[PDB]
Formats: sequence, structure tokens, C-alpha cells
Amino acid sequence: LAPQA
Amino acid sequence: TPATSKATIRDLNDPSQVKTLQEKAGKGAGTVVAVIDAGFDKNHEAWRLTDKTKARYQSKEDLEKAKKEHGITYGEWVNDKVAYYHDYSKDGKTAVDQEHGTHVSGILSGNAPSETKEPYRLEGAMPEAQLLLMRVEIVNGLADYARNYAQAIRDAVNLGAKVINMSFGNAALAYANLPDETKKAFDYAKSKGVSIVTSAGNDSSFGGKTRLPLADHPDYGVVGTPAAADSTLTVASYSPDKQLTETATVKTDDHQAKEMPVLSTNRFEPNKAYDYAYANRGMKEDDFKDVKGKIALIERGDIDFKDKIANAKKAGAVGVLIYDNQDKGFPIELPNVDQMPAAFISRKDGLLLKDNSKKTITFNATPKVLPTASDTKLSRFSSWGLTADGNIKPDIAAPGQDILSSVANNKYAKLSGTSMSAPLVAGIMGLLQKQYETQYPDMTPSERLDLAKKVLMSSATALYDEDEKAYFSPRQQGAGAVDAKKASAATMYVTDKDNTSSKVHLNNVSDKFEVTVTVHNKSDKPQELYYQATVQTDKVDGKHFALAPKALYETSWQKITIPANSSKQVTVPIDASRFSKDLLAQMKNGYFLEGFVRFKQDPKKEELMSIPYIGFRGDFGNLSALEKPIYDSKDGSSYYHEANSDAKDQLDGDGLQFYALKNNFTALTTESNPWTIIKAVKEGVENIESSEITETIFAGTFAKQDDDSHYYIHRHANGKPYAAISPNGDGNRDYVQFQGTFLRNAKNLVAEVLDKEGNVVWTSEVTEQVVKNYNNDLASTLGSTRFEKTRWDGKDKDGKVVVNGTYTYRVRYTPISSGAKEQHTDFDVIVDNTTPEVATSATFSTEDRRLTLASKPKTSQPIYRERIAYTYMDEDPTTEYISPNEDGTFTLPEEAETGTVPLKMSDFTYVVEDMAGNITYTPVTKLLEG
Ligand SMILES: [Ca+2]
Ligand code: NA
Repeated sequence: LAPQA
Repeated sequence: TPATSKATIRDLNDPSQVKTLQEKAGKGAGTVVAVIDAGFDKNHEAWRLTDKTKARYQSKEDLEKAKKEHGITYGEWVNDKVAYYHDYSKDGKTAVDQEHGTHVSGILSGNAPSETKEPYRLEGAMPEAQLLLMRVEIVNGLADYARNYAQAIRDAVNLGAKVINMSFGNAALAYANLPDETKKAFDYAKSKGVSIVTSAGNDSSFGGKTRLPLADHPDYGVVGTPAAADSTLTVASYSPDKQLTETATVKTDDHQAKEMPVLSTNRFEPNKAYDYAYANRGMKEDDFKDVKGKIALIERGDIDFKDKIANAKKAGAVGVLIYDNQDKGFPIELPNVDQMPAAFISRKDGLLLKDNSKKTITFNATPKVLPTASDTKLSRFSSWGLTADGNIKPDIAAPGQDILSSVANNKYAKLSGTSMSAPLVAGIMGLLQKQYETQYPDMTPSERLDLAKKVLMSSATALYDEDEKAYFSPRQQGAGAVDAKKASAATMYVTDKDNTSSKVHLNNVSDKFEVTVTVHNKSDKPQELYYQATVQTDKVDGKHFALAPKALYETSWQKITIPANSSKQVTVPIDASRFSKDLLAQMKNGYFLEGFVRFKQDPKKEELMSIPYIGFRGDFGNLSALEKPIYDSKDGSSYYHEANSDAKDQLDGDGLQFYALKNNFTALTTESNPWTIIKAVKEGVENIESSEITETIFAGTFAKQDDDSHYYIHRHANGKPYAAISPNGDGNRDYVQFQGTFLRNAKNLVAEVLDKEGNVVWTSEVTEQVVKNYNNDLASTLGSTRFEKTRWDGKDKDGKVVVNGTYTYRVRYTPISSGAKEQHTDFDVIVDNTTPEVATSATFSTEDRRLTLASKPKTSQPIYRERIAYTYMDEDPTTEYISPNEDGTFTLPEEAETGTVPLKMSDFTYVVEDMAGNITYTPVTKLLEG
């Protein structure tokens, strides 16, 4: 869900 | 000393002003609310009532009586707070996740006691209501999923729920495709005055959170179902300008103590003075030179967070501070890498720490309310409208960044998402419905619900983008940010001309149009208001929508007096003709003309009401649903596929990839089958022996005779791709199959073949529902879709192979929009089954190892490859190829490096292939002995 980068 | 009484989170941070509404309408005692989600911790300390004697269900016996009344023979009482639990998806093999549903439920109705380990008590919006907890999860398809939560809705209504929160959804799905049972459940809830609140979704726009959609393609909404149902209240996520946050403290050069927000994964030691060191973006080991024993301070960018965190641990860091590379960004929850403490901070705070002298930082144990780096700003992840059918969603916005609530195993955590926004609005809706039972007692429940939704949307505050100097688009924020104080105080609301909703849909517009709204006054005295409309569109950066608003102009303030207990219409003329040239230069297929009609008691006072309007300057229903074929791209690129600039015609196939994240574009697929595998299936080899494999490739692509591991597009003189099949059952270029990158949803996708003489010779089975390719990610959807129903094997209606010639492979599909014309994309496909006529005799020259053929090959389609293979055993079986010399002969070698192994004459095979895949293979021995 959250940005990985 | 009496027992310690802790403050609640809302006592310190209440961005939506829930306390004002609670002062008017209570905290939920005697009321029941329902949460439909994926799983719950039913034993959480947050599930408690202050006075169970006021509850609707005082015991398991009261609940079973209600069940018997409605014929419900499943589900159970749990405790005084959780009056009902049922799992509607028990046939699922996967384990139950309890985090997300517990978190949502805590926002709606958590009621943690002062005995909690937390510094501040979680007290949800309706902390004294009882909960019905309903588990639903996908098990056997999306239709069955909808049938299951339709039953949960109906059970919730019949067990007395006043509001139902659904913090889940599936992106881009159309309302019309829901089962009738599901549509009837929504209507049943509305007929009983039961509110249903849905999350907008966390899918940003078409392309996802790492991309911007293309300015040529304005229908970039990704809101799905259940949110797309008109009767629900769909909630987007934004960040307020302040938030209760954990903090860290640093001594600066000219401000002594300086507190900054941190968002931590795992735990730093509170009140411990850590040292830190700058480590660039954490990409090289040299970055972590002075990091041993300290906190690595790392800038966002280039590599993944988990990579930066692991690299810091490798160099002996005790923790990680990662600061944003965006200005006014949002806190991002960092991944847990082997328990490593890691905190995210803003760019301003990161740059401050970088240039700070005393590089020592201390984490504080008590959270406090600090300004947010983002200021008031809509969440980047929040799903944009419009719905598949083109209706206006979301409806409203609520805080959804880093919300602290209950999770599994009696714990608490912060989470971001529209799933956190929705239960806050659900709680506000429930309390406003309670207020209206006293304020409007002669209405029915359904009339009170309809009023509450209109007041919530009207009284919501249109959020303003300070950087762009315009209001955030209604397709992103709906009717504004919810405000429980304004909503509780409201005696007026505003709707469209037909009194159906607090939003105005204008469908297609020209540059001149009118916005008509009705102002409803429910008070005993006449009221005078000033109104004005904003006129705005999308901001555009180069070829992309910026996902930001562009102000065009605002109308002049006008006046209206609404008599008591009555309503009046007003009409605002809009004329954007002077902008059309510049806007059409940016958005050539049309653009939205949208805004808000804003109402005030006096032009210098604060906004009292606001209603959004949306129109499309163009023909929205007939926007192209399909991205043009990759073959028609000048630079070789597409939305999800970047080309090799030094080779724009290169187009490699699937290869040995496991996932299909590469090559997502519109094209035709086929298969390449080497001659060795064709032979092994003629002879009957069980499990294949050879070094070559069958590969899925794109039609119209061909390797070079001097193999280099790449395929390339070939085209006719006119420019179309050279697509050709040889339907002879050998698996080499036998078929074509449609692969599509859909920019919009579509229905009734079907492939047909035309003989270019005026007849349809074949028609595929129909694919009824097509969903837009709104991302290119395994966690959501891939950037293109392969449609197996469109596979054409070269046969006709009756089942006979069609004759040699060129045909039209036609793919038809229709957009979801009402009255949309059918669209289609055509491919020229050659059929040719003519076997190559190769030479049957050959003489060999022992002097120079040159093999002379008796005749040159004869093929119907142009020659693809003339080669001589040789298979040798290398460390147990490789196969390489030889190209013909310029005089026609082939030079055969005597060995082959691996070591070095000799080559017998029995190892060579003459292989001839045409551009349709027709192939002949003959051992060179049979050529010599003949
Ligand atoms: Ca074939
Ligand atoms: Na509003």
C-alpha cells in the first residue's frame, strides 16, 4: 500500500 | 489518590470537529453501527461500553431474539460492545487478517480504558455505540464477493445498524456489473434510512501512485465498487495542516530545542541521545563511512527504502532517518527490515539535520500536535473519479494520514488510507442522524438520511491548493472536507436542480453553459446568502496531467434570499470560450470544466456551503478506450513500456520471465516453436534433449539470421506490422491473439476476421467485461491484458483453414458510457500454409568445408531464415547456427568451443523458414546420400 521508494 | 484518567486522542487532536457534534447528539449510547471488513480482533480492550444498561442489546438473549425475528440462523454475540460477529467468507483457505478491520472499527467506535498502555486513549467517533462486525473476503470471484457483502448489508440493517462502514473496494469496477442482489441490498438500506459509507480507494489515478496520466486521456478515474453505488457516501483522504505525531528533538545553531515530526517503524529508545551521520541516498558502502554505532540519515530516492535500511544495518547503524525528496510531502510508513528502527521525516527537517552542527537527536516518548509538512493537502494515494459509468465520486473527504487506532493483539498503530477516512465520516453521519431524530421528527428515516448526506456534503469545506491558488478538483475531493461543527449547525443545504444530490453533473458541455443549484432553507426565518462560482480545469505539465487544479476565473458575487422553510434556484452562467485554444493545445481530446459554487453570509466571512459541478468540454463517452498498438508508436514507447532509444523497432517476447510486468502494450501475440521441438513432437519425445525452447512472442516480430537474442518488428511498405500465420498444427506461428492496454473500461469485446472481399469469415467468443489497465503492478493490475477468447487459429466459421491471402483481424469493443459508439482496432494478418520447397541434394567440398546445395529454396512468403544448425554435447546439449555465404554455399566447421568438441557430419541440419512460420528441416546427411 505505502510507497516502496 | 484516585485512579488515573488519561486524555483521549480527540482531546488533543480533532480535525473534523467531532466534539461539537457529540455535544449536540451524544456519543452513540443505545445505537448500533456495523463494519464490513476483512477481519477483526474481537477481544481488543477498545471494545467496551461505559454503561451497558443503555445498549440496544443488553445480552446474548436480546440478540438471539432479534435474530429469530428476521430468520437469521448464523453469527454470534461476542461481548457487550461487539453484539454480533459473523464471517461471511468461511470457505476461504487463507488465514484471517485482523489488523485492517480492527483499525477501521476503532476509528468508528473505539473506547479504550484509562488502563491502556497508550499515552492517550483511543476514543472513536461513536464510542458508546455497539458494533456488528462482519467479515467478508474474496474467495471465488468478484460476483460471489458482492453477493456475500450484500447479505452482510441486509443482516446489518435488520439487526438495527444505523450506519454501515465499508472500507474496502475493487478499483475501476462498474456499478452496473454488480449482482442484482447487491444492488437491491443498497436500496434496502436506503429505504430503511441506514447510511452506507464507502472508502474512495487508494489507487490515485490511472497509472497509480508513481505515475501521472496522459493529457490525451482525461477519463483517468479509478474509483470502483461498492463506492460507485450512487446511494453510498464515498470518502476521499486528505491531510490536515496539523497532526498528533511522535517527535524528535535536536539542538540547532540558533533555536536551541527544535521538535520535528517523525513516523517510526519499530522503536527508538526514548530520551536517548543518538548520534547521526549523513549517508547520501544510501546506495554505496562509502556513503556509510561514519555510520557505525549511529543513526544513518539518508535521503529518499533511487533505491527502495528496504535497500537503504539494509545497507545501513550492514554498516552497523543502530537506526535510520529517511527524509523526503519532495517538498511538502507526506510521511511514508517505512518497511520493517529485521527490526531495524527507521523513521521518516520531511525534506525541510532532513535538510535541517544535514546542515546542523551538533549531530545528536533524541526521540520523545509523548506524542504531540505539530504542523504537517504537507499543509492542508489531498492524499496522493486517494482514488480519483469519475466512476466507470461517468458518475461523480468521491463525495466528500476526511483525514486519512497516519491515523492512530487499534490493531491486532490489543495493540495500536498508525495507518494511512481512505479506509481510515471513511469510518470517521461514518461516525459523523451516525451522530447527525441521531441529532435529526430530534430536529426533524416528522421526516421518515430515509428522508433524514437523505438530508444528512446533503448537509454533510454542502457544509463540507472546499479545500484550497495554496501552491496552485485553486481549489482541489471535485473529482479528487468531492464536495469538500467534512466538518462536524458546520454540519451540526447547518439549517440550509444546496443540491442540483432536481434535488437529488449535493453535486451537479453537466455531462458534455461547450464553452458556454449554466450551473443551476437549489438552495434549501429549513429554518423558520428567511436567509440571505452571497454566491460565486469558480471555473477551473486540470493543470498540465508537458504531456501529462499534473493531478493538480488550474484556476481559470471566478464569477462575481451575487445575492439570494431564501424564504423560511422553502427553496430557491440560482443559475450561474459560465463562459470559458477565451481559454479553449490554449486548453485544447494541452488536452486535445477535451478537458473538464469544473468548480464549486460557494455560499457565504457575507463575502468577507468564511465559506458556509459549497457544491461542486463537473462538465466535460468535448465528447466524453466516445473517448478512445484502447491504447493504440505498440507497432504504431513512432519512438517505440507506450504508457507502460519504455523503448531502447538506439533500437526503436526491437520488441522482444516473453522469454523466461515468470511475471508479466514487461511489454505491457496493445499488440498481437503468437508463438515461436524451434524446429527441434517440432521434430520431437512428430517423433513422440515425452519430456524434452534440445537447448531451444518454445517462446511466446508478438506477431510481426522476427529474429535476425545472425542471431543476437532479439526480435524486431517488420512492416509492409504501407507501414503495418507484418503479421502472418501458418495454421498447420506445429506450434510455430499458428495463431494470433489480442493483447490490450485499455485506457477505459469496455464491454462486449469480440474479435472477427474479414476476407477483404466483403465477408466475415470467423467470429470469436465474447468477453463481456473489460477493466481499464489502471496500473502495472502485481499488487493491483498489470498494464495490459491477454484475451484468450480472441485467439484465431486460422480457421473459419465451419472449422476449415482459410485460403492463402491477407485478412483483416478486427477487434471490437464499446465504452461503458451511455450511448457510446462501438470502437475497433484492425490488424492485417496474412495466412499462408505453403511448405518451403528446399533442395534435396547437396555436394560437399572436402577442401574448404563448403556445402553446395542443388537448388535455391522456393517459398510463398519471403524467406525468414536459411540456416544450418548443429547440436553438440557441452558439459552433458547446445545448438548453434550457420548463415549462408554470399555464393550460396555453407561453410561447416569441424569443432565448437564450450573446452573444444569435434563435429561430425551427422550433426548438421538444413533448416528453411518463411515469414509465416512454414519450415522444413532436413539432415545434411540425407542431402549427401541423395
Ligand atoms: Ca505453423
Ligand atoms: Na461542500
